Amino acid sequence: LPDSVDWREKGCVTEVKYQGSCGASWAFSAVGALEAQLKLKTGKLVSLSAQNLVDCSTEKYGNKGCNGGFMTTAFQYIIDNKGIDSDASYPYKAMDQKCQYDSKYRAATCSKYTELPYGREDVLKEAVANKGPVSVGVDARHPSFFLYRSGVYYEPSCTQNVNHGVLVVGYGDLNGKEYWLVKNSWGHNFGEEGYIRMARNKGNHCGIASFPSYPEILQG
Ligand SMILES: CS(=O)(=O)N1CCc2c(c(-c3ccc(Cl)c(C#Cc4ccc(Cl)c(CNCc5ccccc5)c4)c3)nn2CCCN2CCOCC2)C1
Repeated sequence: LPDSVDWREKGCVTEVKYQGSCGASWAFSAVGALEAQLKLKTGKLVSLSAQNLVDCSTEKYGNKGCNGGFMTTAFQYIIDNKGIDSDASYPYKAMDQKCQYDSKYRAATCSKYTELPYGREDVLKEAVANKGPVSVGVDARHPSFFLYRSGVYYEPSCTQNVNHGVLVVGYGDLNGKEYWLVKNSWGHNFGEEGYIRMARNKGNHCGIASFPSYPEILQG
């Protein structure tokens, strides 16, 4: 295991997106994870369509578009559907729409997904290092999360119950403060150009290791 990981250094992470007034964090978290796999497997980095997920991964997957959902079942949709469109072809409108999936513009598939054990920050570290970015939920409801600018985020009021989907794109230790490098979907003016470093190995802080999952694209 490397001491630090940052998947942006390997070109596996697309630009930070802006979810706006639609509670579709689950979709951004899922596409973020698959984007990294697509790049790993083909060398091409392309933004995948969060909107495709909002419109099409619905009641069969327990998802409710702009009213929330789950990364795991998002990946199952991609599996069942044999594909997801590129963001460019199926752009993001921050509102529920009719499903307009078009196989003509399918940019990625998903073979399977893996859910990691609850609260196991060691296992999360291993997956981030050896597999790629991991979809996770965090407890982001606290005012300190909204005001986060820099440093390593630690909120004594955080719980292990999650309420916002994000993407772990790495980890490190900022001068004696261990962190997870997290890509949010609140645009580049949140945190450090859209990213937040969140406390690592402090008892599953903000439930970051509560419900992790990552997709895979298998080659035979
Ligand atoms: C309450 S708990 O113990 O934290 N937990 C229970 C179990 C769980 C959970 C999750 C899971 C995974 C990822 C995410 Cl993003 C979520 C979520 C959520 C959520 C909850 C309440 C709310 Cl109100 C919201 C909406 N976001 C509000 C917000 C916006 C900005 C900042 C702060 C808050 C989202 C849940 N998977 N799982 C595993 C089971 C998933 N299946 C999927 C199929 O449908 C049944 C459950 C939640």
